[PDB]
Amino acid sequence: EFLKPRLVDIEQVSSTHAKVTLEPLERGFGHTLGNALRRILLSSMPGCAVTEVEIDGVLHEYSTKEGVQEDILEILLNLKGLAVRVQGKDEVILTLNKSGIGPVTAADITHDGDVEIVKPQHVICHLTDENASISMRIKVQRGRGYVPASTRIHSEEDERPIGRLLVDACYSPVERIAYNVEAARVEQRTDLDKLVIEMETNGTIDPEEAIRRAATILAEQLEAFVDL
Amino acid sequence: SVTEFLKPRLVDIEQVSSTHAKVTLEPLERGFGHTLGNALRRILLSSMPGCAVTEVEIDGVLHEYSTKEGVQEDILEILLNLKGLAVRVQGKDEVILTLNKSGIGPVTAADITHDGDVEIVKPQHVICHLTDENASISMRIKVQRGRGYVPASTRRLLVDACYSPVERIAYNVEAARVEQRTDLDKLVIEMETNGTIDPEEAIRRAATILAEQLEAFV
Amino acid sequence: RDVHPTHYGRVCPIETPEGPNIGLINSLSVYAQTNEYGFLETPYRKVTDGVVTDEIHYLSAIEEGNYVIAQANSNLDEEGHFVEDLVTCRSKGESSLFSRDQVDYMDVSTQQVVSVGASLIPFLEHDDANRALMGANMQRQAVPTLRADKPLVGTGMERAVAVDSGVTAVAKRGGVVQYVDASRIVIKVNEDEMYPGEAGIDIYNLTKYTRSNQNTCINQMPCVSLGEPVERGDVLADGPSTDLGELALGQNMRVAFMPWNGYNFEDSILVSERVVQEDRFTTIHIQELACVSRDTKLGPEEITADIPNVGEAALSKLDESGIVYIGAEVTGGDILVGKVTPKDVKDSSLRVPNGVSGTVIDVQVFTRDGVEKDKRALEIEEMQLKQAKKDLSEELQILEAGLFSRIRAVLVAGGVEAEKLDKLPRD
Amino acid sequence: SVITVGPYLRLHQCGLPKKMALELFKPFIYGKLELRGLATTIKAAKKMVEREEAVVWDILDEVIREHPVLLNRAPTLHRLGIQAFEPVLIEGKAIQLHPLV
Amino acid sequence: VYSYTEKKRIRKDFGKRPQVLDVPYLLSIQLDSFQKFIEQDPEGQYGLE
Amino acid sequence: DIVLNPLGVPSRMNIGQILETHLGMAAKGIGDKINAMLKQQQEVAKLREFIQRAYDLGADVRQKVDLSTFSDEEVMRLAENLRKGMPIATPVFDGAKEAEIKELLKLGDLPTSGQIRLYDGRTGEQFERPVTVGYMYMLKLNHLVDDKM
Amino acid sequence: QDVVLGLYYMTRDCVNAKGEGMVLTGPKEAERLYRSGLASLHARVKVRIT
Amino acid sequence: MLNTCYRILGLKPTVIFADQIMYTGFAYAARSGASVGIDDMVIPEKKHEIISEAEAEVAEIQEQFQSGLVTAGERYNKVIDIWAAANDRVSKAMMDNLQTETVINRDGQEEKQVSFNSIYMMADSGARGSAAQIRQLAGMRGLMAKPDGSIIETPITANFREGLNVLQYFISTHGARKGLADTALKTANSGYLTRRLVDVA
Repeated sequence: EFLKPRLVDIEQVSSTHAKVTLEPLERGFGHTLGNALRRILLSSMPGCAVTEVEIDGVLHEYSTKEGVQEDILEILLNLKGLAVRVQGKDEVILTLNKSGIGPVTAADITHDGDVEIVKPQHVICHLTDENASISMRIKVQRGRGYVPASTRIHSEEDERPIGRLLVDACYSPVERIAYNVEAARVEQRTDLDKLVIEMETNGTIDPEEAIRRAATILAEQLEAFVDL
Repeated sequence: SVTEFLKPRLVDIEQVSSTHAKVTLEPLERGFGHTLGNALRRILLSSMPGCAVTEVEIDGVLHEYSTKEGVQEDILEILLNLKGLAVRVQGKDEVILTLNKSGIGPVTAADITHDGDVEIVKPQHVICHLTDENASISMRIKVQRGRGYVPASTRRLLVDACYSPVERIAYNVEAARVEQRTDLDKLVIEMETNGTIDPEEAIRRAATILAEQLEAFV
Repeated sequence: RDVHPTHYGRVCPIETPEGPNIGLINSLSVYAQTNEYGFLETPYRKVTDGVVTDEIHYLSAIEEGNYVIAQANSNLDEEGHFVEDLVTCRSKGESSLFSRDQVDYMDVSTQQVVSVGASLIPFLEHDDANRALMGANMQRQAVPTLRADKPLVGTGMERAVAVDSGVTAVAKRGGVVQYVDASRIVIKVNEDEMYPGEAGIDIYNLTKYTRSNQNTCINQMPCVSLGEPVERGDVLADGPSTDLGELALGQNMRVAFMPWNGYNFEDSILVSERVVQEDRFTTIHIQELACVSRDTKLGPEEITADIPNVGEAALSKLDESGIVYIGAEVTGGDILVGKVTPKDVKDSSLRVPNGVSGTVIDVQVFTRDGVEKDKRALEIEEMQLKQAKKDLSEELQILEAGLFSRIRAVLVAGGVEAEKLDKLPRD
Repeated sequence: SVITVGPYLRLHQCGLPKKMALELFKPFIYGKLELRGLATTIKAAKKMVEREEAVVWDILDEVIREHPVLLNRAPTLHRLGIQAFEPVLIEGKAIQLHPLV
Repeated sequence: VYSYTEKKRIRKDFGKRPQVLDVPYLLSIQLDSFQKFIEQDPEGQYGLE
Repeated sequence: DIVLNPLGVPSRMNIGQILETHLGMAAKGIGDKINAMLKQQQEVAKLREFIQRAYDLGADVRQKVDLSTFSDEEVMRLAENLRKGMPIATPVFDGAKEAEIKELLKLGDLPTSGQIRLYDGRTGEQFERPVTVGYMYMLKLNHLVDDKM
Repeated sequence: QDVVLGLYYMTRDCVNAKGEGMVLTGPKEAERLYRSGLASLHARVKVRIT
Repeated sequence: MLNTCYRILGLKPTVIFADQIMYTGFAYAARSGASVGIDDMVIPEKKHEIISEAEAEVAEIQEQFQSGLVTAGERYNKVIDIWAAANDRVSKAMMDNLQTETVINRDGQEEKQVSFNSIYMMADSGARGSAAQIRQLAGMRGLMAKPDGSIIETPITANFREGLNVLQYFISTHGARKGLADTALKTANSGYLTRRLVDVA
């Protein structure tokens, strides 16, 4: 007689951090469930990421542009700090054109609706001169986990364009995970547990949807063990 | 695909023994193999339900620790033997098991004056060693349903409710190479059941219990 | 290689190169001075009337033996009077709790005995010595990082050391960053610091991604915003491993000292793979590979794009002059620099080394004096000329601005219509 | 190559840099592939090795099976200082080593 | 007087004893030697003079 | 992020590592409270009070500074630099006292001992003893494996 | 070292430990009890030693 | 136990038992969840009192020597003796506090037991470290000798965790450098000796 605790609530601590509680839970089963779910969510959470860099007029990735505050390598270093919930996409060449003296922001990314920039407030670049301008093609691709682009370098046996700069993909947008095993109040049986799982992400997916996909993956794996 | 996770390829269940056997699972998702191993470990550790001889109303028992006369065992040793007594039962949540034995010789688990509703895993399993021919054995044992290994102190000679029908279980994570990929993990699981359950059947059952618990988030 | 009591607060006491040079090489202590003859005139607070006068007795060895100097850590009253009578005093090379009267000079600073890396040691007193020397040598053996992190715990001198480094940009004169660009940074030097002929415009072209003696990275990346007012000498551009005005070497990692299933013992390094995905300790190597068109007997080593028994794809990275394009993706063994020798021609192609694949960062073609330059070299020279003309025209623009400003001021004072002056071009 | 502390490996097991492994049995690999019939030309074998094929990788896994080869750790103080072990390819360039060795 | 770069970062210094003397410029020895080597000294005690 | 075998401690006798970890944890906690007020977008007066007390933390320290003298814009910039944590100075033979580290951890809202009950993730069970865990800066030498290969 | 460390740790015994003075039939029983946390690893207990 | 295994279990069974033991030790150590804390360095409680008594003895000896009652060499020897004895008493008290821990019984009666003091644990375990290293870290570094080996009668009453007196730090530096140089030198001759033996054989 195993009572399956359901997704009780999702109290979003923030856009990228949220609170999820699970109840009523079997004694001790909650702890195992939480550890497993944490591992799973951290494991292969599908996500999207900027993958290839294409900026007009740049040869070596270790280079810089006049009026550009930082270097192309530093440009990619900044670009690594992007979070967005894109819809129906797996490989998108994004655009970010900024001109004049000032900092290019995430909103400054020339954006279509297909990608929802989770934090448009984030800063993209900083064009330091009024005569300075920025415009580049940013290949944003879906995925999961953190995959170095150097691995993709040999994979693309076709010659990448001179400046077709690749970037590693930590497509898994989960930021942090936590789980508080509390006791669920259900009639008189004290063994019911109210597991409070704390989830921090990049904010590109809801806690409930991620939990559901993770449960799907978990059962898909468990298929063989049930087949025992 | 993206969500496409490496489903394990059925390797083997090394049927080392009837109650002890080794389970091989490879490939396994990196650490998700380890995660699942720990999970199933916890499950089988606690989620194994079953009957359990809890409170034995042995005749003339007044001291938890005592030395039985005409039987090669102590009263405390007899209580440990009653906890050890393993059987495959059906239909009764709580059963008072009668043990009729006497005479010089070892009392096996067959020496229990028991009904047919329960199938002793090893009626051979020495219930005691009644040393004296004049010695006579009389006892009632509260074989009660439960789960896990609840202590007797967690609760009539109380015995630990080791309703967990698994003697032991172990898991080992190995590494696998997938064509050119080599970061893949390999799951090796060692199981020592209490025999009342088949190994693969028990694994399927635990997986089912876990999935049933996991349904409400599916 | 021994250490003498004479060396008390004299030279590098822990710093020692390893190998056969063990003990063979020492270094200067921090705060001891040098006599005209090359003797350690170690500064010491002249303990005048027992009060450690601000008079710093830069004391030599004989004088050291000729004076009774107490420990710098000794507790003294506000008037400089020692709290205790039997003050621990180094006297004639023998340090002892000497009488308050016995004090002659006072030890200058705690770090005075220490050397540089020695003063960099955190909480060294609560620690041992051997591993201290080991980490000291390792600090020299440290490699340059990619992104900088100030060591959260400081001994103070880290900022001082970074200032001492000088690889970063410091202010020649004070002012505000007039024009900030990735390569050329212009700082508006204040008129106060501006010499009469001086424009008052400070230009500092920062170092960025240069190969070091170990073929290591060198980048004095900018560390200021345009127009930020600063005092003369202030740090401007974050040098390689120089950040926040502090010597940036370590990465403050939250860690625990416990074993993990044999994966951690014997000083095994337990690492969060996130940091690897974060590349929190990534780096780069810039190994210069030079090709020389050696004038050989049957004809010079013909570094040229025409290579027999070669494929066009192998020539992809090389420019039409056979010059591996700036940033061109090269391969181990690939033909980076098409070169030839006589056979008719024996292909002497300076191929990029086996196991050496990557982006062709730069090609410094230094043709022999008396040997012409390719369009690639011509273009490199043109780019350098463009940069030089840029800086020069910036100075000349400031100058012409001043000149035309004086001219317009004289015109306005002379009644020339400033409206018509503004409407007309500056010329 | 730098010795790595392969705490996972058995006493007989050895942590062999798979790239270095490839550098090693390359002729043995070519022979295996010809034995695998796939190798018709030795140059083709070199190319497939350069292809670093999973088929090549699998064949290497096969060849490695119980094909221990000599290993040594300096300095040559005792004869125990150099010993071979059952070499299992480890993806990379580290020499994973058994605990008590 | 406080430097702008010093106000920019104030590490909580655990140093209790007074920093009575300023830290010496580390470049002292090499700079002094090179200067003594380079100058045309009327004294003729050191250098090419 | 990192973990070390505690065995080499008495071996190398380099308790400076222990001091470094404890101080790093304490300062990280202090700067964390600061960055929390920052994310809280608290009063620049309140953030100023926190930052000042932190810099003002200590007894008889040679350093003495006043964030009131620092402009409100300057206070903001200083906090922005100090977002990642609270850098501190402690010269040779002038390092912080044990009680000083304790105070810093108190302002850091961190455990006094510096040993935390961090459950092992792989084990899925709490560490048997409070584990000394803290922030410290490490280094990597020019001894690249590619060279050793 | 580390192996010796774990060895001593398992060898370490506690007074008034988590469930002192119990009976474990064999290695499987204690393995369950401690692995389930029912008892401290440093608990002194009588066990049938074959 | 391993020796008994090689004896009875011979070779292969002993090796199997060994591999299992290695895995088990790593696992049990990881689960042992113990670390080392800077607070674990419990300096001896009466270490200061011991230092004071040693100071009193040194004062009496110096008074006699200044009074001429003690020879200067006799004074040096007596001071070295007093310092060594104090270091011994300090290390003794340090270990005595360290290895033992009081515990309330299952009946709640407080009783000393083998301390789980991580330092005293690793000591009683002996997996690494020396009781001398204990004296150095939390007891006293003791009286060191001059770099010439002459017993520098000043005892380093401080402890390594307790922090080093600058004088004491410099004093220890001499012996440290001596040891390092000695190792550097000795790194050579054994090779020639072995080469000779081998060329002979």
